[PDB]
Amino acid sequence: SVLTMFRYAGWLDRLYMLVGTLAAIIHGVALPLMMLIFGDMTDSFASVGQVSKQSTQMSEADKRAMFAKLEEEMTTYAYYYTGIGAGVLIVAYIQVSFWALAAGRQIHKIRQKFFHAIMNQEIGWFDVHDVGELNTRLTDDVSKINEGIGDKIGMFFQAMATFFGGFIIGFTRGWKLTLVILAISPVLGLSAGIWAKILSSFTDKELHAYAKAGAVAEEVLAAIRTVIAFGGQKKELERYNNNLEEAKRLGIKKAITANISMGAAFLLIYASYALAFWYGTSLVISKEYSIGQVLTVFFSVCIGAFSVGQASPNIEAFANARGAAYEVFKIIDNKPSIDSFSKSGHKPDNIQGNLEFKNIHFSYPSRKEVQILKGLNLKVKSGQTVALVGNSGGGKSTTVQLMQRLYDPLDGMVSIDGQDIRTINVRYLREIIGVVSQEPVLFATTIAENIRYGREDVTMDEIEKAVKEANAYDFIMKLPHQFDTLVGERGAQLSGGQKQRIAIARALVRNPKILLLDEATSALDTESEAVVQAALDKAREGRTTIVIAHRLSTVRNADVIAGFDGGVIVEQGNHDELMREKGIYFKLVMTQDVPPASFWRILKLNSTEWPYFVVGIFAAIINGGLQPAFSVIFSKVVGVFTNGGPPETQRQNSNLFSLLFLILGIISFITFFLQGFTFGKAGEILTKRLRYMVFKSMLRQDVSWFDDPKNTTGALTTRLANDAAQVKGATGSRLAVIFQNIANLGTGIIISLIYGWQLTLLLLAIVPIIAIAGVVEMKMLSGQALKDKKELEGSGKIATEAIENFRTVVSLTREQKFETMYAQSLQIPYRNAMKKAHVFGITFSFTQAMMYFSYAAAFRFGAYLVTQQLMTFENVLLVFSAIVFGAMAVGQVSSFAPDYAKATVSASHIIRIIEKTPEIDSYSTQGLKPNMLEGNVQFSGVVFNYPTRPSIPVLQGLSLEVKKGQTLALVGSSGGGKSTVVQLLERFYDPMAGSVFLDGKEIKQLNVQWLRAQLGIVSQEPILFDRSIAENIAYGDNSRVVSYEEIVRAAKEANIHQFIDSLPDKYNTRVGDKGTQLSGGQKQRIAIARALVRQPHILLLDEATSALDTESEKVVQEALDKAREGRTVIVIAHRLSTIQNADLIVVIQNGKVKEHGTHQQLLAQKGIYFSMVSVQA
Ligand SMILES: CC(C)CCC[C@@H](C)[C@H]1CC[C@H]2[C@@H]3CC=C4C[C@@H](OC(=O)CCC(=O)O)CC[C@]4(C)[C@H]3CC[C@]12C
Ligand SMILES: CC(C)CCC[C@@H](C)[C@H]1CC[C@H]2[C@@H]3CC=C4C[C@@H](OC(=O)CCC(=O)O)CC[C@]4(C)[C@H]3CC[C@]12C
Ligand SMILES: CC(C)CCC[C@@H](C)[C@H]1CC[C@H]2[C@@H]3CC=C4C[C@@H](OC(=O)CCC(=O)O)CC[C@]4(C)[C@H]3CC[C@]12C
Ligand SMILES: CC(C)CCC[C@@H](C)[C@H]1CC[C@H]2[C@@H]3CC=C4C[C@@H](OC(=O)CCC(=O)O)CC[C@]4(C)[C@H]3CC[C@]12C
Ligand SMILES: CC(C)CCC[C@@H](C)[C@H]1CC[C@H]2[C@@H]3CC=C4C[C@@H](OC(=O)CCC(=O)O)CC[C@]4(C)[C@H]3CC[C@]12C
Ligand SMILES: *SC[C@@H]1NC(=O)c2csc(n2)[C@H](C)NC(=O)c2csc(n2)[C@H](C)NC(=O)c2csc1n2
Ligand SMILES: Nc1ncnc2c1ncn2[C@@H]1O[C@H](COP(=O)(O)OP(=O)(O)OP(=O)(O)O)[C@@H](O)[C@H]1O
Ligand SMILES: Nc1ncnc2c1ncn2[C@@H]1O[C@H](COP(=O)(O)OP(=O)(O)OP(=O)(O)O)[C@@H](O)[C@H]1O
Ligand SMILES: [Mg+2]
Ligand SMILES: [Mg+2]
Repeated sequence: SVLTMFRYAGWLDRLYMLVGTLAAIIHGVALPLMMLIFGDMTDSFASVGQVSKQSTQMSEADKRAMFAKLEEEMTTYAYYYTGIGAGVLIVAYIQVSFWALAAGRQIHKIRQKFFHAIMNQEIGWFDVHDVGELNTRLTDDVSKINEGIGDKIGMFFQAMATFFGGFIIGFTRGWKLTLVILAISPVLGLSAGIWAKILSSFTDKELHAYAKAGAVAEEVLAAIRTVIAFGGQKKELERYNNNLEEAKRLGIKKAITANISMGAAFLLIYASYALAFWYGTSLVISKEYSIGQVLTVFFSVCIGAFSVGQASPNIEAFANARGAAYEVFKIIDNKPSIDSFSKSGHKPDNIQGNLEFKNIHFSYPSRKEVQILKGLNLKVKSGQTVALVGNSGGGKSTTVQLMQRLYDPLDGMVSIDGQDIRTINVRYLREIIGVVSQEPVLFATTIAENIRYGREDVTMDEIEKAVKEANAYDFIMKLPHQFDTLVGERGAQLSGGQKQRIAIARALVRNPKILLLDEATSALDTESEAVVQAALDKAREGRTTIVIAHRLSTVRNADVIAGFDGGVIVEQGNHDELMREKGIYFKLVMTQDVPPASFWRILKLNSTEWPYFVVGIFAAIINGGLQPAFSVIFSKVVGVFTNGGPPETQRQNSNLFSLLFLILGIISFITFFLQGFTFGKAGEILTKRLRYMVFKSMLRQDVSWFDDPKNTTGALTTRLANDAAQVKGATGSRLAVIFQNIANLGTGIIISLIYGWQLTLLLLAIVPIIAIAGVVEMKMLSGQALKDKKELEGSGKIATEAIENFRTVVSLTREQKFETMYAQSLQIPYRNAMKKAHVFGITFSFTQAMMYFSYAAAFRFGAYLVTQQLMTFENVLLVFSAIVFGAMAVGQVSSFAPDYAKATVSASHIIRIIEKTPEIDSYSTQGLKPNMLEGNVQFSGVVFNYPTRPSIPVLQGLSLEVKKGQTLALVGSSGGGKSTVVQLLERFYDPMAGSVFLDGKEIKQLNVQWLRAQLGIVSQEPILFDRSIAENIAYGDNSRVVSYEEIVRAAKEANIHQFIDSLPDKYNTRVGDKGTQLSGGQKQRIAIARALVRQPHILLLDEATSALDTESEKVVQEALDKAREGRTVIVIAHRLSTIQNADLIVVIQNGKVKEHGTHQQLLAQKGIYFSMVSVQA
């Protein structure tokens, strides 16, 4: 329906809308009512009040009185203008404030419930829809709903009230003439309706394009590190630019439709005027009407017609809001099958850990032609440990996901204590299960707050106990702020092992009955793995654990071990029995602040399209000056009309004025369309350019910039969209009409001046008082613009953090907590909106009241002028019309002050991002680019401290050397700085002391893009894009077009080609967001292929085999050994099997080197390396 919105009105918002509509009706009819009650000079309101001479014999006494009686009438009308002005003050304040309050409350509820619809969806829903658009929706569509259900509805109702009041006055003075002119009401209405429907469709398409553009920006900014490492800034900007172009085209179409609607309305009105004079000239010839009769009905219908003509932007805003309310309410109305918010379902008192998987058949929703499990059967007894082993992609993580009811199996049963889990309450089932995922993800908050996400009502003592069990106490105590040290998005400001241990503690603070641990020790060293294993063993008896580990040391002591082959368990049993059977387990085990000109400079960025601007200015001047010139030309029109010579022939011969009104309608159509279309196209080009430049500037910035807690994905994505939209809100047709109004005021100045100069001083006085309300509102609103921008950045941060990490939120049952945080983040903008409602209501009220007071003052001063014979009554009526139009112009400019307020704050910020220069500039062409590279990498006394934690020494005089054909093995404990070396070699940061040399040349002198071009890195937690497999390997070289054969060769070297070939759609298969749609090993192998397709001279691996099986690791090692010569390789490994083949191994701890040499040399001495290899054995 059209009215899907206003669903969350409630009684208070209904009462606001009803009383505001009543106030709008009263305010609209109050001007018709004045002329209805008082009509003796309403006939005079037809200018050139015909006196029919009578001045030949004016007694100067008969003349005298006449002027005194006329003065008395003007004074009475001035008093009534003052009274109507006070009434207008009250009713206009009510009309604006009530509608704004209702819109604000409804928008607050809409945002809250749209957030409580994304959190309610299933994981399968998230695996099919592009959820990277959703935040843009929350930032944009709702805002466009806010712009179409507030003040605009009241304004439209006021215009309608003026329309009906004017037509009621005509009916009183001429039923037939009014009925014929009213014949354009249905055609005008249908025109408005069709244009509104087209506007709604175009708005829906444009918002879809903007949502797609926001999704690219969400993916790229969340993966800026991969984007910078592989130099994909140009490609990621082209991807953004494509959706920017689509949105610009749709917006240009929107501008065309809206302005042709405006022009068509004005053309219809002017054609109706010509029809009115036609039929009235008939009524006069046939003698059934007088001239006064046709003039009055005209003045009465004209005001309402022009009010409706001016009401078109309100209809456009309503159409845009209804177009924006499509996807939001579509997502809201969607009801999941697995409802985590449902209260139904059994919550058994005594959950004994009896887990059964019976004939489990499952296929993922995104890839539903692939069978992952084919009659999986597995029984886990209370207090027992099952260890799931097998090849990568077999379905172990799928089984873990099915245990926590992330999906429902197509066939089979998952049961606890013999009870089917689809009948258990979803939330209750999930709280009794604690899960550590294959690649743990933290949240952008403190360590303690991250732990509290496992269980909200947790004390500091139990947090300490859990982090001691997780072997996390030591490093948390070591860095300052203790538990209050905030980590980055997804835990990026911690080492991989630290993040994994934090996740372990977060799962442990739940005291779960079912502990799922999927590769929970992949980022840990031998000591941390051993101590965490012992801590878990000390608590096994009370709970049941399902553990999946590619490190076969942990599964040695498991009570039962189950092997996956072909989607089923082929061998289940203990270690000794499986070794006796010599099955797949045996095979696995053997193979071992605000400048005020900011808007001016943003518009100066729009200088290329100056011809559009000049055409729009000319059109705005034409229509704005024709608005008051209407009174003058009708004065001349009235002149001849009233003049009667021959009775019938010449009166009908005066059809030239119907032609004049037709020409005026054509000119109005052309000028309104031109002005609006040119300004809207200029605004579309400007907003697209601003988004392009801001996104390019963000991709230019350093890694340290992205590590700033204020610069989070959600914050950045909100900042970009919000600044572009806020600047756009003060440009386009909104700007165009402003120029028109200036022209109007200018014309009002000249028409008065050529007709009477005494009344011009009244305009010169009343402009300041009608603009003081605007400037004081511009002030009040300017500071809360900054405040609301800062709060909306945090709201977007919370929303994006919840969306990008929805699986973690669902596993932790933290959807309600994130909803509470989102609601809290909305409170300050909500209260600011509620107070802005009253501020805008008072501003509009004061403006209209001073307009009416200006009319009263005009009538009184004109009475003085007429009494002293200084000026005539025809002149005081023409100029009074000029004063009315000038007051309108000043009032509308003052109403533009809120739009410009947001624009200037946003401009001062768009200008700054754009002019910001990073220290390590990746766009700079400067820098020495060596013609040859020999692969000699040296670190000399490198000292580095991370910008977000500058007081913690990370590397202290680190020195190392690696040459071509040599393999450097970085080993050591978690947090020692192994990944920091790789990040420094990529020049993500610059060390304060020491140097990094490439072939004897210090790396800060080399070109940054050139230096990164010869680096091929596999990261510790590899990130892929939601793009094809082939597109992901090809990101390994963005400079050239990578061929299909090269991609296939890289995949074969990465031992991933067979999976891609077997999978339907092959290399065109989309992986999901950050490799969600592939197993950890498959994702890591695709990352390896991405790094290898580049054929780098320097290959940096950061635990590149953590998620790989023994066979896959062997294949990758053989592939690397085949190409061992011809490049230099630096490997970070927690597995001694890969390390023992390295040419040289260095043990780095606390940023220093302790032991270095070959495997035999390190083994000879009983040092750290010997201790590690002995504890492993
Ligand atoms: C052309 C544009 C510029 C103005 C359109 C004016 C009317 C067509 C609209 C404006 C406000 C609307 C009203 C705003 C709110 C409501 C409450 C709404 O209530 C619900 O939808 C309740 C649903 C629920 O409780 O679940 C019913 C329609 C109604 C009366 C709407 C009827 C149609 C109205 C008068
Ligand atoms: C009682 C006197 C004083 C005024 C009478 C006015 C009517 C003759 C006019 C006013 C508004 C007009 C309506 C305004 C808009 C539309 C929608 C229009 O269809 C569309 O453009 C879209 C249809 C849709 O979206 O469903 C069809 C004509 C209609 C009903 C119009 C029919 C004629 C109406 C009722
Ligand atoms: C007719 C003349 C005499 C003017 C009458 C003015 C009233 C109609 C105004 C003035 C103060 C207004 C109130 C000022 C502030 C608020 C709080 C506001 O609360 C919110 O929705 C935000 C806070 C929250 O709920 O978190 C709701 C509207 C309300 C009651 C306003 C309702 C309309 C009021 C009573
Ligand atoms: C909307 C407002 C703030 C803009 C400016 C308003 C003035 C231009 C209005 C406000 C009150 C008006 C005055 C109200 C009453 C009088 C007294 C009146 O005095 C006489 O008749 C004097 C006769 C004599 O002694 O000769 C002359 C007009 C005047 C000054 C009016 C002139 C126009 C005034 C100054
Ligand atoms: C920035 C703020 C302070 C502006 C406030 C404006 C109002 C205080 C002014 C604007 C127009 C004024 C009115 C303009 C003209 C008249 C007619 C005037 O008539 C006479 O003086 C009649 C004398 C006679 O003939 O006996 C009486 C004051 C009055 C109502 C004025 C009352 C004060 C008003 C409402
Ligand atoms: S009807 C031709 C012309 N009026 C307009 O163009 C017009 C657009 S919007 C509008 N008038 C609003 C609804 N009018 C007023 O606010 C208003 C208050 S007093 C007044 N207009 C005086 C009586 N108008 C004129 O003298 C006049 C002559 S032509 C004209 N308006
Ligand atoms: N969300 C998903 N959508 C579609 N397919 C998926 C999804 N998640 C996993 N898959 C696919 O299901 C299969 C099994 O994946 P799963 O994560 O269960 O394997 P695994 O045994 O845990 O692997 P690994 O040892 O690499 O961690 C793979 O082919 C994988 O690509
Ligand atoms: N972006 C960052 N901001 C601040 N501190 C960081 C950041 N990244 C890492 N650190 C810190 O720097 C230290 C070294 O981390 P690093 O990632 O280099 O270790 P590592 O040897 O690779 O660890 P692991 O074996 O756990 O992967 C740790 O104390 C870590 O918390
Ligand atoms: Mg897995
Ligand atoms: Mg690391």
